[PDB]
Amino acid sequence: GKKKVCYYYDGDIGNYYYGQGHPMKPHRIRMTHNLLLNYGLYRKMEIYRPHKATAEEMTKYHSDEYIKFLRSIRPDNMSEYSKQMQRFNVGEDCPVFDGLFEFCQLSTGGSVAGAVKLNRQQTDMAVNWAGGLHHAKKSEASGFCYVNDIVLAILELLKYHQRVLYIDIDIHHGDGVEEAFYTTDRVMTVSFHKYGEYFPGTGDLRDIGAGKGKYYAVNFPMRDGIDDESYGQIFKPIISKVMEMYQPSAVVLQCGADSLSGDRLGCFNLTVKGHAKCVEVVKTFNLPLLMLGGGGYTIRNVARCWTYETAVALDCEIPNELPYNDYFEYFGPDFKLHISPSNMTNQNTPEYMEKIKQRLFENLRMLP
Ligand SMILES: CCC(O)(O)CCCCC[C@H](NC(=O)[C@H]1CC12CCN(C)CC2)c1nc(-c2ccc3c(c2)[C@H]2CC[C@@H]3C2)c[nH]1
Ligand SMILES: [Ca+2]
Ligand SMILES: [Ca+2]
Ligand SMILES: [Zn+2]
Repeated sequence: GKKKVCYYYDGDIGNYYYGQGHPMKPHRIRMTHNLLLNYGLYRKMEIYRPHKATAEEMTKYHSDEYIKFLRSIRPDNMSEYSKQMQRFNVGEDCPVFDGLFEFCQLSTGGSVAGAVKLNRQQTDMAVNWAGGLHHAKKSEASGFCYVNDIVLAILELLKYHQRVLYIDIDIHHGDGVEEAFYTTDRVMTVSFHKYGEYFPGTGDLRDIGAGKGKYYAVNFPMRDGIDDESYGQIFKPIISKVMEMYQPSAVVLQCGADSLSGDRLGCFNLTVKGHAKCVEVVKTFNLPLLMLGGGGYTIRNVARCWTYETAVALDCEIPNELPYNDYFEYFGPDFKLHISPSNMTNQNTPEYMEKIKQRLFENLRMLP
């Protein structure tokens, strides 16, 4: 039936600024929060302010030298760290900005706190829209991500769950999470992403894991223009087969909204309903679930998407007419919650979708 939902948010998160021209805008998290507050979604959720994750909590995965660097670097002392900046890939995509470490602490704190709440059986679902920073590596920042809150949250869930399923619907391949668990069978990673002349360049359908992790990494490479019909046609059958074969006891779902139509960096054509159908599919399995944010660069659509996915988690119907809110003008000219797909061509033919699904089904037959 209806599930208990715990939501993590710090009111300071929207003030972190990556810099002029940078597509990553933490302000979209504040827009999401304000929109869901104005729809009355706080009446049914337990809202928590995450703690600031310590350097020590982050080193359960990341190297001590990398976390020490993140805790020390600032725009005013950058000149003295040119060597470490190159070593840790801090530069254009992952810039040094005021409060960088505190931003990482809040993003991570929400994910780890949600995982602890799930481990204690005190909630059915935990939501952290500030998390889902899937590209960060053990000793390297990557693709706007510095600390991999997902890996840290999964490590927390592994304290009480033998098998954890990670599902990533961001348009970009979830490389940092896949790499962290590539040689283990205790985590199965499933990523649906655009593949071909696109960041980060990984996630080929032939990348299936290694050693004890062979067959525990699943990648569904897609081309431009995927729509609700095509995505829905493969998501439920793949996830149903993964649930059947792997039998996870907890799930983490990365809900990156850059797979929506009209995204500044993405080239997919999903609507908010099509994207949210993934949340509905996962929720139906009735397993402890951690829902996280991720990409999303047309910020009015990210706020619409995550507001609707929070309503989905709560089993609460909300009207298409947007309520008045602090950012009302950002939702013009329509002031509606749902979006329309564009006229872009879907390069993923129905035959391509079925063929890739069949190759993934062959790999899933190899599980014990
Ligand atoms: C949160 C999860 C997630 O998955 O959604 C994260 C997605 C990350 C996409 C990263 C991608 N980077 C790249 O494609 C890497 C090969 C480069 C090209 C761009 N230059 C600056 C660095 C080297 C990329 N970077 C940009 C980008 C656009 C505009 C700018 C920048 C990056 C910086 C330099 C100018 C401004 C700031 C676009 N695409
Ligand atoms: Ca993905
Ligand atoms: Ca794995
Ligand atoms: Zn992305």
